Amino acid sequence: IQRTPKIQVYSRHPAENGKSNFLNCYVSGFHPSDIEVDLLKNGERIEKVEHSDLSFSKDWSFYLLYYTEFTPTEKDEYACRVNHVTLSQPKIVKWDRDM
Amino acid sequence: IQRTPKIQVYSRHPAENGKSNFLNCYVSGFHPSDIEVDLLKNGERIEKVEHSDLSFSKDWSFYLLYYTEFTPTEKDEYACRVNHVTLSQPKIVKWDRDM
Amino acid sequence: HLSLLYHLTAVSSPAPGTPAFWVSGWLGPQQYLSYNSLRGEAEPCGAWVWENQVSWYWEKETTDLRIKEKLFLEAFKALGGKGPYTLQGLLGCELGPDNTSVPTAKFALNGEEFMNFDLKQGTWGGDWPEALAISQRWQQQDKAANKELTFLLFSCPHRLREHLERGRGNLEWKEPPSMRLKARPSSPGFSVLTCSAFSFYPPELQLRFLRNGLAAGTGQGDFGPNSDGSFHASSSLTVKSGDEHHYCCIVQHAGLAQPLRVELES
Amino acid sequence: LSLLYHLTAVSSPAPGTPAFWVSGWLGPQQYLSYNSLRGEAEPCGAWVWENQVSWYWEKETTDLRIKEKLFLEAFKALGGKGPYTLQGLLGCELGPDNTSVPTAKFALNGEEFMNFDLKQGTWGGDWPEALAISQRWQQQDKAANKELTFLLFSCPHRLREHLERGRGNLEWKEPPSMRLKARPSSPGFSVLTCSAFSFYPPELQLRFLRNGLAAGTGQGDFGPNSDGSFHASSSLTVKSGDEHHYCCIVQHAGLAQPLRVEL
Amino acid sequence: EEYKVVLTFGSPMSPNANNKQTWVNKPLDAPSGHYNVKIAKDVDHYLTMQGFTSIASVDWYTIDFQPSEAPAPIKGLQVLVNISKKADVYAVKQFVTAQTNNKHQVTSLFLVKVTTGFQVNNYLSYFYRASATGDATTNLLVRGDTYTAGISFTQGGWYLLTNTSIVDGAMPPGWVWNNVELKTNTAYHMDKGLVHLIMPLPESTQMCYEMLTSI
Amino acid sequence: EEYKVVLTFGSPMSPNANNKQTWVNKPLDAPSGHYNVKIAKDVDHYLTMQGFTSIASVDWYTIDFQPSEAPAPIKGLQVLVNISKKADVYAVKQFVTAQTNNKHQVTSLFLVKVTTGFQVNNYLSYFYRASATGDATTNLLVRGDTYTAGISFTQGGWYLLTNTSIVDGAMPPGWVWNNVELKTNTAYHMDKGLVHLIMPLPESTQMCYEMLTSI
Repeated sequence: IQRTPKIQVYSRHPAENGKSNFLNCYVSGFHPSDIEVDLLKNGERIEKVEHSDLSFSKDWSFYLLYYTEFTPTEKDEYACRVNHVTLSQPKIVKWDRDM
Repeated sequence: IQRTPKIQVYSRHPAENGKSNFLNCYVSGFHPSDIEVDLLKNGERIEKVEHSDLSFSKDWSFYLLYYTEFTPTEKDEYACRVNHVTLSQPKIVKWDRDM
Repeated sequence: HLSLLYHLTAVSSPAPGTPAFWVSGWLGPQQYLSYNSLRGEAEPCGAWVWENQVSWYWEKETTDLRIKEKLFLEAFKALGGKGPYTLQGLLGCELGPDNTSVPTAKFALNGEEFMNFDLKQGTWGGDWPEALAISQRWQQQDKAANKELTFLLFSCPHRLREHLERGRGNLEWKEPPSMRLKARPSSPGFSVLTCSAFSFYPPELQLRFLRNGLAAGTGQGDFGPNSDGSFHASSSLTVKSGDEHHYCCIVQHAGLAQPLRVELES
Repeated sequence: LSLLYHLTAVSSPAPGTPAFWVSGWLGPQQYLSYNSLRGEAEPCGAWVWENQVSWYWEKETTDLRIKEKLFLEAFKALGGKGPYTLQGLLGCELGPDNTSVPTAKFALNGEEFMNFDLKQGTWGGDWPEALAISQRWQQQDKAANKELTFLLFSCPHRLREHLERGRGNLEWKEPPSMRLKARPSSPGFSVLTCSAFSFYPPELQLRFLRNGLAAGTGQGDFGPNSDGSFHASSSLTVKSGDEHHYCCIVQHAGLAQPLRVEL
Repeated sequence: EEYKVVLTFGSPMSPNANNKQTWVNKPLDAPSGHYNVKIAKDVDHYLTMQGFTSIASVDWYTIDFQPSEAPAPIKGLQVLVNISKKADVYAVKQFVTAQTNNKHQVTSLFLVKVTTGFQVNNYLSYFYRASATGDATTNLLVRGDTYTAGISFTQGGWYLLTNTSIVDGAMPPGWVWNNVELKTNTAYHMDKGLVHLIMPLPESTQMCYEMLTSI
Repeated sequence: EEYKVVLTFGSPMSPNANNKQTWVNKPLDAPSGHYNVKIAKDVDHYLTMQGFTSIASVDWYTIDFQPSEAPAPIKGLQVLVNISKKADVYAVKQFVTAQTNNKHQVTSLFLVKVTTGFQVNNYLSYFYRASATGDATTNLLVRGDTYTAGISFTQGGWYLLTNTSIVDGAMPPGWVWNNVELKTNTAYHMDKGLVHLIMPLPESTQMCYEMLTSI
């Protein structure tokens, strides 16, 4: 089968401006395993991004955690760009600090 | 076809107690022609009951006017018993002074 | 508008002492003729008993209806199968707008319209099987075709024209209704108002409820005749309990030029 | 608790992508990791600290080398055209009286198509590929007995051993840092977002309360953290201006009494 | 006199369309000045056409599926509009479905061939079934509102006409001649005589029926 | 390979009843711990069973309705639940009806014979159609809410399984392997494969279908 990916962008700790935190872009429930993930700072591919072990859940769909260390400002915009076989064009998700 | 009869019971001039009037039982829209109509005074066939000629309307169903002279009292009930081939049990209709 | 019509009915197994065949002749909405197999004589009705119609006229009608009595009872024989049967016939003509006769010749077996008279070829038409049987049997009678042709294309129009001279006053009778707008409590919270028109002619009467002078809807109306040719009508309406007042029944009959307003009576 | 091996082979991997990789899980905690490139089973996260013997990790690596072989063998028996994604879920859960219950499922292109039947000592399945792969694996020397031991002895012993060596790793309790926030996304209807930020174990419940009354539970989202911890967030859409009269209730294991969060 | 008939369906007849509900004639009366189609034996035994559908082809087989030739019209049965004939009945069939007790649903199928093109305005309705909650049993009903429309029959064409009646009470032994209207707020069961009246089947669909050429 | 099949329908299978709507499996997944019935060629070419209906007997004929002998199970097609097989496919048939220029409705019928008794719990729904006002075209839809229930299959019994999918855009040339669930709030046209999924047909009903034994 082929499954579209589910993207969530959040912070490891509450997004206190001016302190150091971790941005996680968690992609889950996709199939097959090949996926393109870029964290983005104002539209810029963040090169210092580490990913977790490509795993799968009980429903045989794969999941991945991309993360980066960061310090939030009151003016910056973080997003997560994903491309998968199921996506025509790469989807983008902005990080609402509420999450 | 076999048409069930429509029974209406009313008085000739405005229902007034103690004043001679006419009780009419108008049976209409039935088929076949044989129909059995009895006017009833507190449950009794009035032997002095006169009717019209069996005629039919435009849809070929028959109509009939049974009438009798009477005088309304305070305590009294008049009604109309009709039996036709289409009725399992004879239908009964009471005369309310409204009509 | 004006139409001379005859309503013929024959029954294959008539009741005891009941005529097996009977006719009613109608001018507009008024019966003028009556016939049956028992009396065998065409007699006037209502206010046509004072018409200056000559006896010859009424003799001619009685003989025509004797011929029709024959054809009709003959039909049941030619039908076959088991009864009972009720053969009906609507034969007449209507004065069209431009002094033209429109014939009418329809026949109904057991309440189902199954036969007509085709003036072209002078034949009874129909495709129901009984239509074929009765039609062939009637086609084999003594010029029964020509008698029906004449009753539709000559006799009915001529009789219609005369009846308009001698009895025109009978059709323009005008008797206005005597009203009563009673109130009955239908159920806790509601009340049925009954407006009753009692003796009137012509039959056309329109009832309308009014709500504090605003337009309300005329409710369930039932309507019927009287022994003397007058009519009775009554309409009901379900209105809120306690709002029985603020309601006026407006009746519009030919008898009253200005529409009449009726109110609840204590 | 349960020890599970998440095995994945792809018939056409990307360049520099291992065509075989495994992730080992103790409950919801990643401890083992393998792939075809490095070819060695290395501990993960905080399992590098447990007092595991030195050969333990080599013995694991030898087991996973046998599995790497088998999974790569299957694509051969497949026939047909590529690509393929063969998956395997191998493990054992310690039942109540040291009664290990094994698990051995396999999914081809994401469709569960195969199992290992202990009653018959062989890989079972009725999908055509299930038959092909199962026959091929059945003819690969002692692969049947290798898997039999991997499920009936190797896995349960590793579990009991890891449990004794991992008690602390398993009794980790990090209570969440909550942050109830408000978002006016919908016109005339502001959505309230409740967020638990870094916690472990992953069992956490988020309720919403309306003026001290039970208002429900929002749309729930759930995920991991870069430290192996977890994150949770709930969203509830309420009428604009009623947000003030709303509270979020979190029931986590690391909180001895359920916590209450305000705006 | 019993033949298995393979009917090949034609295009929908107005107002029916491949993407609309099937309209069927609801009552036993007609707009002032028009008439119902009646499939009749005599004035006493006739059934009002409710369901109309055009048949593009008819292939005749014996009760064993061995080829036959098109029989002659059933003598005594005819499609009568008013007092005029319009079609010959070639094959009939009745489907008796026992709804609970003291109620039977009789669906009648008439394979007729039109002999005189004609038009009729009938009061048409459709089958509907409201959504419900849970395993609650929603009924298949006929709408009360009727839509007056014209139905046109082209000469020489084959047609499948249907009449369904809910026979309340005791049941006759032979052909059921009860001309009942399509009752609103009444629940109807499906039978083979009704499968083509949910939505018009696509053109060239085939159906075989076990029909008789006599009553 | 093409054969005209006369299916003689059996009694409704639970939860279906003669006086209820026909229930069908709506989604492509199942209640926790159970599975869908799948008619499959391989892991990439399979269709999920939606409509279940029992066939009490099968009569086989050639394309001229000349009797033939019951063909052998179609090689490569089988009915599976999770990893185990449960039935043999003896004949297949697809109905491609162009709802619009791009929207196509593909209905597939599978005549299977159960080889191993079984049960499944599936999320069931039904077809419904709301009444309208006037000539308004009311659509045929699938209910959204599902009612979980158990469907039981008896060994050696014949069963007629159905899958309908709406294929958007361009259409492939052969057998459509598109496994689409019964989208809710999506209108469906009737075709011959669906007449038995409105209400359970009465026992002993017959339908002839032109099927194949190969893909």
